[PDB]
Amino acid sequence: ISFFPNKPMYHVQPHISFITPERTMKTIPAFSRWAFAAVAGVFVFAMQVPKVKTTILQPIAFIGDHFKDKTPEEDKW
Amino acid sequence: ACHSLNLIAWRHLVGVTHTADEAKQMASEVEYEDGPDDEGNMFKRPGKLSD
Repeated sequence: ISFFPNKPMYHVQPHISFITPERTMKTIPAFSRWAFAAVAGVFVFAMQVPKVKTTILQPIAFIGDHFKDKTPEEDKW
Repeated sequence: ACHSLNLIAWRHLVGVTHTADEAKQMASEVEYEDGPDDEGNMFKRPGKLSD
């Protein structure tokens, strides 16, 4: 009934090879941080695409001033 | 009258030495050829802002 009869405080747990639940519970913050870093990098590399500027960047206050078009009435033909 | 500058368009001047309305009005004076029409033929048209 028990893996170690002399010490019942030892239970085996479901696993595949070493993907036991405790290891994943320890791992989760690393995945969260890596995903956040990847998202930040992707956002950094696409901060000048016109669609991104006109959808996300400008509605943000304070910083929204910088990411505009300042050309007066003298503009595209 | 004698030299030619056939690499500077009218739209190259808006924002540098003229505005859009001034450039358009200045370019409307000159005349250009504008391709075939209906039964062939070669007609003339007033200038535009991309010539």
